[PDB]
Amino acid sequence: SWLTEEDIRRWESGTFYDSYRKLGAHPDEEGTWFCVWAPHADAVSVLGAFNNWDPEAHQLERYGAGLWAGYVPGALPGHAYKYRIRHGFYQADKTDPYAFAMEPPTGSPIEGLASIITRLDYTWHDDAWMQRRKGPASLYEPVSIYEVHLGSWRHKQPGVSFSYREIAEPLADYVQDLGFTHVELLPIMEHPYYGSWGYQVVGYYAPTFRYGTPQDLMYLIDYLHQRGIGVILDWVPSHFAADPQGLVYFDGTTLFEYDDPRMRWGTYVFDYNKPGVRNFLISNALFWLDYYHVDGLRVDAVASMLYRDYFGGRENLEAIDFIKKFNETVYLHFPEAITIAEESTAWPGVSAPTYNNGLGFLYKWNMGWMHDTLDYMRRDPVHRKYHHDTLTFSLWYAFSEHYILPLSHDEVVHGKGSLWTKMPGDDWQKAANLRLLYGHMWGHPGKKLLFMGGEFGQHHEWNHDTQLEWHLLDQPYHRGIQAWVRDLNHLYRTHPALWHDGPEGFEWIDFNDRDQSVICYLRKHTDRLLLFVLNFTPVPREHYRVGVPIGGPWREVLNSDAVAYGGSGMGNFGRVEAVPESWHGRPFHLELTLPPLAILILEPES
Amino acid sequence: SWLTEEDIRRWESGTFYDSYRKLGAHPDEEGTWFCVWAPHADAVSVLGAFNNWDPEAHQLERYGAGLWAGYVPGALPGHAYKYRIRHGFYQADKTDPYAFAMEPPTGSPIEGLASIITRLDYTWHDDAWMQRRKGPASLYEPVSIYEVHLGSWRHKQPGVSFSYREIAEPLADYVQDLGFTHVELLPIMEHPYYGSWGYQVVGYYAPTFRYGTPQDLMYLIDYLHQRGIGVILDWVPSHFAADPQGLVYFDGTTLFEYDDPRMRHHPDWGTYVFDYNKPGVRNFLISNALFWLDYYHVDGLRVDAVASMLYRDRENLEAIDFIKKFNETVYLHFPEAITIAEESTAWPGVSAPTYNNGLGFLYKWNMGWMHDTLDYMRRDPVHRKYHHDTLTFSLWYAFSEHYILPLSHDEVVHGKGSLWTKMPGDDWQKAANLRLLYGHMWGHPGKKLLFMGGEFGQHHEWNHDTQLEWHLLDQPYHRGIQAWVRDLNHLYRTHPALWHDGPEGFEWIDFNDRDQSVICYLRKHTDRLLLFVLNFTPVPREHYRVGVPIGGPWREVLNSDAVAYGGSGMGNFGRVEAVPESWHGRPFHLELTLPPLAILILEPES
Repeated sequence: SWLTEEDIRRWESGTFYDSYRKLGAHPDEEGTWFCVWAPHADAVSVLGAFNNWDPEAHQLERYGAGLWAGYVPGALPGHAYKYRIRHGFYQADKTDPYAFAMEPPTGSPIEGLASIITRLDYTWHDDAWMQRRKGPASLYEPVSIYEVHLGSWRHKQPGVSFSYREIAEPLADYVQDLGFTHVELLPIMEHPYYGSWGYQVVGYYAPTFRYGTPQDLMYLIDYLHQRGIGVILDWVPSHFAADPQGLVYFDGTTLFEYDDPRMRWGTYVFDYNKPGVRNFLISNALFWLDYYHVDGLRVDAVASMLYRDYFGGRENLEAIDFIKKFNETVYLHFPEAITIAEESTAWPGVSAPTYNNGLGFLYKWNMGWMHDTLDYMRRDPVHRKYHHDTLTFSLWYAFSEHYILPLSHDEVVHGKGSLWTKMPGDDWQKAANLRLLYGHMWGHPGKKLLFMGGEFGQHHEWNHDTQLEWHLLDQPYHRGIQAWVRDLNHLYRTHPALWHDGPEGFEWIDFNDRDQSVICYLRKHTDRLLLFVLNFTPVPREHYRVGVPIGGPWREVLNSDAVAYGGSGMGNFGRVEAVPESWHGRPFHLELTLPPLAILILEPES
Repeated sequence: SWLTEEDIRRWESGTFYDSYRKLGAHPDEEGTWFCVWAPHADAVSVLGAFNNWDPEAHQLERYGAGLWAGYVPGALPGHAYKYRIRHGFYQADKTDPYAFAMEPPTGSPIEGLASIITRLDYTWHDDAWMQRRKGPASLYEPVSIYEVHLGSWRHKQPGVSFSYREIAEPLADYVQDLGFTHVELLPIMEHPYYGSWGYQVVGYYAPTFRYGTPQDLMYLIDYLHQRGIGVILDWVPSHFAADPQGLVYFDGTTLFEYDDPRMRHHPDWGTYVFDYNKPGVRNFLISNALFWLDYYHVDGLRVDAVASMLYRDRENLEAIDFIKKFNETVYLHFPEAITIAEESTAWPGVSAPTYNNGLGFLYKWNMGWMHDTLDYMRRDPVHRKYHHDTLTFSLWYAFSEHYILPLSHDEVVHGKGSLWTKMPGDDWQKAANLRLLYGHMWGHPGKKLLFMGGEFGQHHEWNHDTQLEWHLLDQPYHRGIQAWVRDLNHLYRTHPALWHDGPEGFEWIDFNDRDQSVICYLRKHTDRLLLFVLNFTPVPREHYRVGVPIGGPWREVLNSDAVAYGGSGMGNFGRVEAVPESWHGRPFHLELTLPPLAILILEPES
């Protein structure tokens, strides 16, 4: 038999988190084994070049739990196959839900995306990374994510993306120069419409064909690890793609869909009640962490799962227990994995452990911060006076979850304007505004995420059909933003005062200068201190006194206005002797000159 | 009330493993608390400048469990103090057993040592290291220990050692350059006799004054961590110093020594041995272990002369249970510490968990390997034929425990001769042999330990009263050996095939070329494999064939006979293509040229 009798029982249980070991296509040297979940199927057959595409050649046999199994001699790696499932009167051809690679027969994905029998043999050379990897313990380490869409990042030539293999070395080299710790990849799972960016997924178990083979993707991940970079994958349990050959009405009935019409994006939601659906999804989560050494999983649009109308009420329990058991299972099997959730409701305890009634994610996107911060900085400096509370109040909500600061691709697309485009004033000020924003984002509590091109201050919105405007890296302002982001990341990676985003890690210095739009705050761990002085107005401020707890010489660690970043060059000497009398209720104070639209980061000596 | 009633009960159970929180001298803001264990004392008094050394000025009060405690206003850090204990008719002055710092009023440690009140506030900068310390998992990682006597390493001026601080940057630069992962420091705990090397200990809780303050040592340990170096401390629970004011007959009776007269005399340690029966002794020792890992962030503790604890000549269950609970508490409170033992008997399960009836150490010195290897290469190449079995049979014992292949200070002393001195022939061949020894030791399964000065092959036995013969780094033969060790450690740090010391990590290629004294073996993890071919004769061998598992281009990753190491320059030169001919029972074979007295390490080409 293909299936152990314990297996079937686990599938009925909903506990088969190894299910990729048995479902899908698994080759031998003499043939391939096939296993399908089709509970309301009266018959199932595998069709392929290996058997005349004849529906009667290899009729899989019905086992328990709606599972079908069969062996086909001569079905070999690199063939395409297809399931012909019969629901009573009607018959239909379907793709493998567990397909490990899918490849278009036509050459165009939106036309056809067929399953290919594949062997997943790959040898890793990332032992050192995987032995030192730290998931949940990363709360006390700097986490700086570079978010990437692979096809859009760089083009080998106009309109043709870099392969997985070919992308590895350019991506690793650039990420290391930036100082980013992780790369977040928009969904890699097989999808027909390239314009979906991967969020409409048909092949959950198949890395997209456009950038190479499955093992090509592992080589990329393997390479990135040896270079010391983490890989977080975007994962879409929220919904499945609307493709007829895909998961939609697999048996001729609702299967991955809700059986009930009333509930169910529409219709193309996963029925989290079904034990098989929870199996399929949770196994896929571990599958990526298991076979591809993925460091983290990021779940988007959690609110669409948590509620039903985004006495039973709005909340969907099915989804919350699945989300909870999803996170529990990940951390049980991979204690150093990372789970990130984006939830646009104020659902509490997203970042909380399940045993405290939380969803069990390690991180939550602080999109409130993103909105508030962005709403603040588009406003003209004359007006930032009138909205001072938008900036300062971001910290009242900054500790409700373990948060990642969320500057994201969604923010720079659909008319929202490039981050650069968003900033006000002439070109010098926009580069200044962008340097200030990044400075404040790194100072603000929480982990940092920046999408491709934000590190240049790219002019145009993200277009998936092209590569980012790397040509702007030649004009001075834009290499300066890049130099600024790198220097911020180097400061971030080294100073432990920035690693602790708990309320302990922050102290207010001053937030009352609404008229001058100035903010002074402290970031602390143990003895170590970092002082942040921020000018959101062009008007340079002279003899601006800023209270500090410790006296003595202070150093100017970073100056947003240094010419190396494209600034006016207005700066403190870098040697600053503290005045022994009070300011802002503090024993000493630093008297500085605040450069235009700039951030000063200052540290005491030894 | 200095002592909680919970404090008294835990001390009575011998379960007070934080006992340093309360015993000894603890400075207050206006005075000092003193707490001493003297169960059979009728009176105990604190003497110091802070009371003009008057014995009736501050008489400690008896609490339960024989613990004495009292407060002295005006006793401040940097004050020297003394306990006056009255045993009936007789009175005696004693040092603090829990003294956290000691200094000699005379300025000679032997003539006198004094307990000085110290405050241990120190602000650490080793965040990244200790959040990433792998400890037990280090068994799967490369561990290369550089064993060091701090006073002997380098002298800042003739006959003057470096301070804890002064040594930090010179040593860390050296250890980083040579690629060792950890440094093991010969006992730094306060000791009267410098010539003891620290193994006769008076002040278990005080780092020796010779190199500076406690915080001075903290800077070094902090410093090395920032540089990525682990620190293992040598720890002596077997015996205390035979010093009259020290722990000998502390309260006027046998206290830290065994009460029984027959038990009191032990052949290696004479009258002074720790009475592991006493719960108070168990506290003092296990608290001390945790104290070093707690306040000094040390990564490991290495226990010497474990056989002297286990036997009395036979089994000492007191010592065996103390040993077991020592290891259990260590890993319970500091899961990423490392504990190492040297045992001169074949006692089983030194490296095994207590729950499997082991002693609970993580690592054991492979002294069998050391004696065997040294015995073999001490002998002349003409004779090595007749002792081939001594070389090859070393691996029958290499997987019995988790082993650290150790060449130590004890080997290079007392007329045993330098490692260099140990090797046969003239200087060229001696240097060749030493490159071979290090070559095989890095190839042989197990972690690696090399004592200071061995890395260049210094001539004279290690003399503690002087600094190493660094001037030999000017002569080529020794500068070559140091380069060879560096390259060996780099290979070790980068190749995971050397990290797994299980039997799975080793495969024999051929061992029966006894006549020509050549051995070939494989160090393999997963797909990765490293081929070691060793010629223990000064005649090079040509057209020597070596079987291989995989056929294809192979590269030569290391050649001991490379001119950079002081060698002939003989070698395959790379581009070695396995010949699809069977040899040594293997499918393919390599036709190699074996240089004189040399080690080859070869990798297939990817």
